[PDB]
Amino acid sequence: DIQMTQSPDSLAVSLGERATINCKSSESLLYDSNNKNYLAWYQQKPGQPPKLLIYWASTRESGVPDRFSGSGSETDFTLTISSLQAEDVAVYHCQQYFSTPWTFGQGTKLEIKRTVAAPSVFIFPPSDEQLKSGTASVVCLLNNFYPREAKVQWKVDNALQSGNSQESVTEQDSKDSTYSLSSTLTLSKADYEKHKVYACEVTHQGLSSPVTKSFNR
Amino acid sequence: SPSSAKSRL
Amino acid sequence: QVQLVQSGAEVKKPGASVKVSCTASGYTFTGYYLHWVRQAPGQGLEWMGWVNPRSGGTSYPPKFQGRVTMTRDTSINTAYMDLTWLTSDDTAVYYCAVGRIPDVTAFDIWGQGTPVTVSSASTKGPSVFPLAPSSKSTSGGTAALGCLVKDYFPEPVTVSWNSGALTSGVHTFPAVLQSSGLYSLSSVVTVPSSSLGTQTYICNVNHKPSNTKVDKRVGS
Repeated sequence: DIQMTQSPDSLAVSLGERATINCKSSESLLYDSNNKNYLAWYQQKPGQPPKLLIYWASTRESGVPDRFSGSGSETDFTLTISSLQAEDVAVYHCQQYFSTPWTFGQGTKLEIKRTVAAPSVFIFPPSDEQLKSGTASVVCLLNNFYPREAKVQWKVDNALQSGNSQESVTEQDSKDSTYSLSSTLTLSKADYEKHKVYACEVTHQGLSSPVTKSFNR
Repeated sequence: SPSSAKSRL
Repeated sequence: QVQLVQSGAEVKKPGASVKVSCTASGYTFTGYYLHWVRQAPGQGLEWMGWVNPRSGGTSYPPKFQGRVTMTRDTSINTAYMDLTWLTSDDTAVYYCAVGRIPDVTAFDIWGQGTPVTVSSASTKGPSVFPLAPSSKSTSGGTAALGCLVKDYFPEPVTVSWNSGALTSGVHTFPAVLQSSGLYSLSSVVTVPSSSLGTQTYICNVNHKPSNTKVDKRVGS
């Protein structure tokens, strides 16, 4: 019945600085007869269950530090981290308990903001071992960059490819706040020994022009 | 008005 | 010592059923409703219903009415959630959760989670392929090499480097679901390039569902 919408979906904040997460309810969680907002917040660190963080909109669950704060009313709420610590990196969820079914928001990922760092780019041609299986995988590696947003284009003989590649991103590293990405181009072998040159072309905010890596055969 | 709570029996 | 301890991960085929247990300790099991909440990839938490550990009564939202059965067993402080007619949309982490706060239907006790995979694919061991430090040293004065772990089902796979000795710089990427229904991933590591003639790099791939244990040596 009641939908919960959080904004933004993803949020990057510098260490020491202020983090703000909003949550919109489709109906209104305020009961006019007790003046209470029926709204909860959760913190979910990677590979662990949610942890109750705030309830009645602004009451902190026992054990929650002072820097976590909840505010808002009726249909519009806000979770605030005033001085962002490193252990606060997680997904934050808002949950209404005015009506049943009890419904959650989609979550908001909170990550450390740092200075922009372009990726180191590497390229791997298929192994020979993979030669016999009849499939060829070309792997492009983007190493230690910030932010997560990047664009990887494949070009065989300067022909852009579309549909034959998949991507995988690591989670933000805990010692340097960077990301790493892998882009794998998948070709049958009945297509890899036909084109001399293979290239991945990397787009990133830390690069004013693309970086290209290539090999031949 | 809110649905009845489901936290303690 | 309050905690909810759930059962291990499950892999199932469409149409089958799945049953997850949850074992309570550190509080009065018969004092609080026991809820179930799932989390599908890119979906957001979703409440499935509760069971009354005292009466044995239940309540489910319309979406799960007809598919879910919740039950308890107070002799051993254990709850059970049972889901039928599984589809791909039922792939998620299943949590049991308890709320102890009066009039607040929000949960302060959670189980560690039970991942449930639903797929028509069958158990398959991966092929492990090297990503050799490519033809020329110049990878920065530092070098990158890795191992491509392709076409396996189901999750998880375990990749270490030189029996766990080499951890710094290694990036084990999240598996990606291919159109064959099979997962695939790469694991890469950054190394001093001077040591490509000196050091021997081996990745240890372990896929327990198929008892696959492969050590691939990665040479230039």
